[PDB]
Amino acid sequence: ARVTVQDAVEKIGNRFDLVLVAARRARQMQVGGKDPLVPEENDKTTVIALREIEEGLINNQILDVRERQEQQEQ
Amino acid sequence: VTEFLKPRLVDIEQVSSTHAKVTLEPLERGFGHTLGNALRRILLSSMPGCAVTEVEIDGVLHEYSTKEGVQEDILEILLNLKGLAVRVQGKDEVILTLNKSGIGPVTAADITHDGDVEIVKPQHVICHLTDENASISMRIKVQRGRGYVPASTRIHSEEDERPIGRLLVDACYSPVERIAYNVEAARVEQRTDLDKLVIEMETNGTIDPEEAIRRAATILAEQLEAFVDLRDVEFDPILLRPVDDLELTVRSANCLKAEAIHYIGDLVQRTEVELLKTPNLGKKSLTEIKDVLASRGLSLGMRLENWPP
Amino acid sequence: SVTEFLKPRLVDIEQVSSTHAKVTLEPLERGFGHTLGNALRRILLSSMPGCAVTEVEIDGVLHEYSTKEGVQEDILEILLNLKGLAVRVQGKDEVILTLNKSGIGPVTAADITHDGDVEIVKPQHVICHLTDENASISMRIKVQRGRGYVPASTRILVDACYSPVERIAYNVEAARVEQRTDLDKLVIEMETNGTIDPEEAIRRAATILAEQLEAFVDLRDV
Amino acid sequence: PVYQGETTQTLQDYLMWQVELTPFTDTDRAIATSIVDAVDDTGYLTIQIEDIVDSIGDDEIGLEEVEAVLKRIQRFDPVGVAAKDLRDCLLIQLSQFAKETPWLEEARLIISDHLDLLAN
Amino acid sequence: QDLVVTEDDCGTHEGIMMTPVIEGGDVKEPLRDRVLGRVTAEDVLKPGTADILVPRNTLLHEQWCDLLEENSVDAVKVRSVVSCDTDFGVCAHCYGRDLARGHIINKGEAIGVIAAQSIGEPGTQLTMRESSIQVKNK
Amino acid sequence: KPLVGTGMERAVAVDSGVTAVAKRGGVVQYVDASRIVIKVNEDEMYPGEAGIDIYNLTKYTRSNQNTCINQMPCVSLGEPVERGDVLADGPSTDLGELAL
Amino acid sequence: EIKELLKLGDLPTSGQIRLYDGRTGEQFERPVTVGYMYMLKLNHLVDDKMHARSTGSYSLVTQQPLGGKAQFGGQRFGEMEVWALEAYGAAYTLQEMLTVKSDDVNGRTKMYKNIVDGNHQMEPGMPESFNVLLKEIRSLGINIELED
Amino acid sequence: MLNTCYRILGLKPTVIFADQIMYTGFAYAARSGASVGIDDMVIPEKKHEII
Amino acid sequence: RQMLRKATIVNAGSSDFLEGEQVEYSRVKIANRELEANGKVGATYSRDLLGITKASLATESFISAASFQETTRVLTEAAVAGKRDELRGLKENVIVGRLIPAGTGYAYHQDRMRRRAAG
Amino acid sequence: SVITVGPYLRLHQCGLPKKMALELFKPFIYGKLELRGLATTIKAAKKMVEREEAVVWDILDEVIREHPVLLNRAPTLHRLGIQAFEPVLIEGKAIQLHPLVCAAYNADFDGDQMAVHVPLTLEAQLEARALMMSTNNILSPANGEPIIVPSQDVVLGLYYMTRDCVNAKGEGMVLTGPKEAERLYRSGLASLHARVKVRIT
Repeated sequence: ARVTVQDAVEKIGNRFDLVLVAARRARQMQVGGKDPLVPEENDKTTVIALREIEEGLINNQILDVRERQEQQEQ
Repeated sequence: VTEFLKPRLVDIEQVSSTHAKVTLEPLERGFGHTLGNALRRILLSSMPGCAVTEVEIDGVLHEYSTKEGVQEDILEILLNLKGLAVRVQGKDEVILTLNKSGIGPVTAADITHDGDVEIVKPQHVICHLTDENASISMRIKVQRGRGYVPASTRIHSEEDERPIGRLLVDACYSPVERIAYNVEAARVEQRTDLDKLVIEMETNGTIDPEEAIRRAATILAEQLEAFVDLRDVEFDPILLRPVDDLELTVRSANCLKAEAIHYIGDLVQRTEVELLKTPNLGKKSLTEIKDVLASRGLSLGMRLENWPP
Repeated sequence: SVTEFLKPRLVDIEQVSSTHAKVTLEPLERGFGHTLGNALRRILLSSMPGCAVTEVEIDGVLHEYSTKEGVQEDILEILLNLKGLAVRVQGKDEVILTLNKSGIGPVTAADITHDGDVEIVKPQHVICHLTDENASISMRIKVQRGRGYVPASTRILVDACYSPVERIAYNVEAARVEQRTDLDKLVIEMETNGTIDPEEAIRRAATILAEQLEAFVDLRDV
Repeated sequence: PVYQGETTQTLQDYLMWQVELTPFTDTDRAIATSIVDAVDDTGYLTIQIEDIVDSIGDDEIGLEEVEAVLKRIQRFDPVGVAAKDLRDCLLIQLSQFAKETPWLEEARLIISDHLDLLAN
Repeated sequence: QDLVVTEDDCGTHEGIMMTPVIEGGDVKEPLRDRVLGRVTAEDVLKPGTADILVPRNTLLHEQWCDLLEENSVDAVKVRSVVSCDTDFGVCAHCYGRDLARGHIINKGEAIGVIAAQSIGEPGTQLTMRESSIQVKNK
Repeated sequence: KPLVGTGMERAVAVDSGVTAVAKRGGVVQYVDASRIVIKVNEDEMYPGEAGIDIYNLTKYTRSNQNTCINQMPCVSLGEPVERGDVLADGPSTDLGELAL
Repeated sequence: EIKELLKLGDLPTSGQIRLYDGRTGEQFERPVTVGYMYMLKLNHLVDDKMHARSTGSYSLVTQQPLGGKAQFGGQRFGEMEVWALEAYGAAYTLQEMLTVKSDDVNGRTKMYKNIVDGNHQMEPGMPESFNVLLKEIRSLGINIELED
Repeated sequence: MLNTCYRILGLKPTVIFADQIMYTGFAYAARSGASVGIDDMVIPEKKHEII
Repeated sequence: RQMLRKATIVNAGSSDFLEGEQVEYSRVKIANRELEANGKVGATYSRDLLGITKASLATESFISAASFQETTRVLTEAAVAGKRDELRGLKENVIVGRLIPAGTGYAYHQDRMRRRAAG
Repeated sequence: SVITVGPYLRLHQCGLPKKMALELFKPFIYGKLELRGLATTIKAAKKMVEREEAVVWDILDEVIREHPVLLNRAPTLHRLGIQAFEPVLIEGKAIQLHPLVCAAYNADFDGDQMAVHVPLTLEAQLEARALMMSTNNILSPANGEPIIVPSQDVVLGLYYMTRDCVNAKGEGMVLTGPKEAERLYRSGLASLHARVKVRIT
C-alpha cells in the first residue's frame, strides 16, 4: 500500500510519462505471464507496478531490455 | 498501599414507581466519575425488556384505513401500544388478546389477564369509543429484546409468514428511559476523606433498579474479562462432481486416467489449442466431450485461481 | 440471545519498542467503545501503585533557587531531571538513598549506592551534565511508595509521579462482521517509562477494574 | 426536438449479449450468430438443423461441430430458448431441475415418447 | 487552449525588467513574490560592481530570494513569455515553477488551460463599479 | 405546536382552506374517524330542515406532490361548538393552529 | 421580559448552562446555550434523487444515454469538467469517457467483455456523434469525407 | 506553518501534519464547547450619548 | 501572448500579396530564408495588438472554429476556401475523439509526428 | 448523492454508500465471481447480484480494495473541482467528504448533488492515482499557495487550545513536556496555563 507518488516521481523525473511506463509494467501482471519482483501485500497490480518502480528496479529502460531479451530468447 | 476499599450495595430509595435513587457510599477518590459514567451508558445502551412487536385486528386490515365505532383511526393506537409497559415471566412470546365493547374509552386494565403477563400501568388509554354498537377485538404479540429494532428490519426476517390482517410496529426494548448520576462528599471520617455517588433514574416501570444495576455490573465484568488476559502473551468451487457420468465415448476415460485428470475441475480450465497438444484423441471425441460438458462443464469456459484437493 | 454480548475474538497487540504499545482490539458490541476506552484510561491514569522521589536534601541552600556552585547545571533542571527516574522496590517503604562521585563529568544513575531494595531501570540516566572537577555533590534523595499523581503545591520540593505510565490514549474506529456493518473497535496507544511491561500494565489495570466492583454484582453465576 | 428514441433488447440482442460473454472461439462465435439469428421471436427457431450446416458454407464441418454450439445456447437467459420441435425444449427444462424431484423419471419417460396420447 | 509545451529551452535573451509596484503612498507588492516563480535572466549583478550572485540560467528555489532581499536589489532582469524564439508553444525554462508540485514545469503541460481559467475562477466581482505632499519616510 | 409562536397562526390555518369548519355550530352527537355529525340549536336553524349537519373527513388523499392529506377530529363527545370554530384538523395543524 | 420569564421558571437568567460529555464523561468549561427551537422538514431528500447505473438504454440519435431521472440515466459531462482534465493529463481518462462509455456502440460492448474477462484494455474506434454530424452536413450542398 | 512545512519537510509529512491538525482541532473544538448567547454582545454605554 | 499574434509587415518578403499574417509562420520563414541562401529579401514586421474575441477566428483547424462562433458562417468559409484541418488543435482531437496531446498522451502524438516521415 | 461530512476519514478517502455500489462496479463483480468459481455462468452471477447475497458484498469489498475513484461537482471553474479519492464503503445513502478538501470544492454543507466517476482502464487509474489524487495537488495552480489549509472549526480549536491567562490552575511549576497531556484529562493543570516551563526537543 502507498499513498503518495513522490517516492516514484524523482526516479523518472518527468512525471508526464510515469503513467506510460507504469502501464506496460502493470499490463503484464494483468494479462498473466510475469511475476512481481517486489513481494505483494494483497494489493492491486496498479499499486504494485508503482511500488516496484519507486524501488528503482522498474523503469523505461529496463523493461525495453527485458522485452528485447525475451524476444531474442524465443 | 493496594486494596483501597470495595463498594457495597446499600441505601436503596424508592420515591415513586419510576423515580429511584441507589447510592454507593464507600469508594476511592478518582473512581466515582469513572464508575457512574461507565454504568450509565451501559445501562442506557443495552437493557432487557418487553415491548409490543405486532398487533392483529379483526376488522381493520391496514393502518392506512379508518374504523367505525372508534373516534381515532388506527395510526395512534399503534403508537400508544409501542410505549405500553408490560413484563413477561417464564416465557418470552405472548399473544395476549384485547377485547371490549361499550361506549367508554379502552384502558390497559380491561384486558384478558394472564398468569405471567402483568400490566404496570392500568390507566393507559388505547382508544375511545363513541358508538353503542362498537366493539374492538385484537391480538398483540409481546417479546423481549435489548435495543431499538425497527419494523423494516423484521420485514425481511419473515420470509413468507406475512398474511393479510396483521401489521408490525417498531419496538423500543429500552425500559430505562432516564438515568443520571452525581457525586458528593461522603460521611466517613475515621479513614481518609472519600466521596460517594448516587444513581438517580426515571424508569418505565418494568425492570427494577437494583436488578438493572447488578446486570450492568455483570456485563461490565464480562466485558473486562476480555481485557484481563491479552492473547495469553464454506467457500469452494461448486463443480466438484466425479469424472463418472461424463459419457466417455472411446478414449476419454483412458486420457483422464493416464494424464491424471481431475474429477471435473481441471478439464474446464483448458484451452482448445493446448488440448490438441495431447496425444491423438480424435476430433469426434473432442466434439462429443464438448457436447456433454455443454450441460455439465458449460462450454469449458472458466479460469479459476486455485484448486484445493 | 439477550444476555450474551459479542466479545472480541482476536486481540492483536504489537509494540515498536520495549515500552511502546499500539494494542488493537476486535469489534465489540455497538456502544461500549469510548466508555470502555475512557474507563481503562482513567483507571490506568488516575490511580496506580508506584513510587517516585518526593524531595531532595541536597547539600546547599534550602531555597529552590540557589547558586550554580560551578556545576553549569540549573537547579531547576536538577529537580526536573530527578522526576524521570523510575525506581523499583520489592516490598520496602519510603527509603533514602545518596550518591557521591568526583568530577568525571556527567552524573549517571549508576552513581547511586547499590541497595538490595532499590533498583534502577536504566543506569545511563543522566543527573548532572557538567562539573568543574573541583568539588563533589551529594544528592540525598528519597523515594516513597504511593499511587496517583500528587503535585508539589498540594503536598506540604519535587512533585512525584507514582503512575508508571508516561502517556495513554484511545481511538474508536469502525469495523464490520456481517451485513449489520455497525460495531465499535478501540485502539489503545500508550507509552511507559519503564519497570512495567505495557501489556502487563493493561492487564493490571483490567484486574483492578474487575476487582473494583465485586459486591454489587451479587456473585452472579453461582 | 425529440430524437431520444430509447432503444431496447428482447431475445435477439439479449441473446447475442450473452454470446459475447461466454468463451466461444471465432469459428464457434460465427456459427453462434447464425443459429441465434434464426430464432423466431414467438418461440423457437425457424429452419432445420441441417440448414444451418449448409449455410455455414463448409464441408469439413459436420453436424457434431454445430451440435455443440447449438447445444450450448440451450442454457442461456430463458432456459429453453432456440429449442426446435417442441419435445427438445421441454426435455431440456427438466434437466436443470433438481434430481431430487419425485416425478423426475416419470415425466422424462413420458417426454421422450408417448406424447401423442397425452396430447389427446 | 492551443498552447502546449513541446520545447525544453527557448534559447533567447530578451527578458523584461521587474520592479516593485508603488502607488502614491507605499509599495503594495515588493519584489519578493513577483519574480520568485519565474527564472531570472543573465543580467543579475550584486550592488557591488564586478561581482556576480547567480549564473545566467538560475531558477529561484525559494533560497536565493532571501539573499536578494539581504542585498536590497531593486531591478532584476527576468525572462517572460513574450519570447519569440519558439515555433509552436513555450519552452520549460520560461514559465517557471508556478505549480502545485514545487519543481520546474515539464513538457506536455497545458499552460494555456491552467491560464485563462485560473484568472476566470474568481467570479465574485461586482458590477457597475498637486501642491499637497506628505511622506512617512524620506 | 409552535411553542415560540409568531402571531395569527390560527387565522392562517383557518384561512388556508385545509381544515373543516362548523357552520351553524350546535351540539355534537356522533364523532368518528371519517364522519362527524352536529345537531344545530333551535335559534341557528331554519324550518323545513331536520337540523343536523354532516362532515365527511378526508383521510389519506393524494396531492399535487404525492403528499398525503389526512384529517383528525377535535371534539370527543357532546361538546358545545360555536359558529366558525374549527371542527377537524388537517395536515400540519394542531387544535386549529398552524404547525409546520 | 425574556430574562424575567427565564428567572420565573427556576433556571439561570442568562440562559447558558454547564453541560457534561456523553463520551468521555467530563464537563465542558464553557457553558452552552440550550432550549427548544422549531424545526421544519424540507422536500429535497436523499432517497428520492440518489441513482446510479453502469449500462442501460441509449437513444437512436448518436447512441447516448438519458440525462433525467429515468429508469437508468447518466449525467452530462460538460466543458467545465474536461477543461479541468486537460490541465491534469487525464487524456486517457478523457479518451475512455468520450467514446468508449458514451457514444461508441461496439466500444462499450468490447469494454464490458474485457472487464468481465479481466483484461482491462481499451480500443478507441470512432464515436457515433461524429458520424451523425457528417451525415447531417452531407444533407446540404457541402462535401466532407475522411481521408488518409 | 503548513506552507513552511511543505517547503522544508516534504509532501507526505505535510499531509500527515495536516490531518493530525484537523483531528486535534476538531477534538479541542468539541472539548471546548463554544456557544453564542444574548450576553456575549454588549452595547457601549456611551452609544446613546454619541447618538 | 495570445493577443499579440497575427503581426503586420510593410515589405514584400516574397509575400507582397499578404498583409497581416501569422507571427510564427513569418518568423520561421525568415529563420529559414536569412540563413539558407541570403537575407537581403526580407520583411520588416510591425507587431500590432489584436482583440481576444477577434483572434479566436484565426484558426487553421476549421473544425475547431465552429463551437466558438457562428458555425454556419465558418462552414461556408471552409466551403469557399476548401482547406484542411489536419487535427492540429486539442479541441479537434476532442471532437474527433482521438487521443489528445495533453499531459501524458502528448508523448504518443510526439512519436506519431516523429515516425510519420517513414510511414 | 447528497454530500455530508466525515471526521474519521483522511485526505484521500470518500464515503461511498453500499447502495450506490453493486451497480457501478457491476462488471467488476461479475468478473470476480466468474474467476472465483462461485459463478458458473454470467446469468448465475447476474442472479446472485440481483438477490444481493452475503458473498457479493465481500467480493465487492475485495474488488474496491485499491480501486481509485474520482469526485466532481457541477460548478467546476478551476481544475481542483475534479479530484480522485479512495472509496470506502459506508452504510447509508449519502456520500461523505473530507472537511479539508471541502474548500477545494467550495461547498458549505447544505448538500447539493454530486458526481462519482469510476476509471475502468488501467492507465485511467494510474492517472487518477498519480495526477488526480488529492494527496498530490496541495497548492493552488493560480498563485502557488496551499489551499488544504484548515477551516473555521479547526482554526477555532487551535486558537482556543493556544491561549495564555494570568492566574490558571496550578501554573508556575516546571513540566517535562510529554506530561502536559496527562494533567489535561485530570485536575492538576489547565490548557490555558501561562508562565510554565517545559523542555522540548
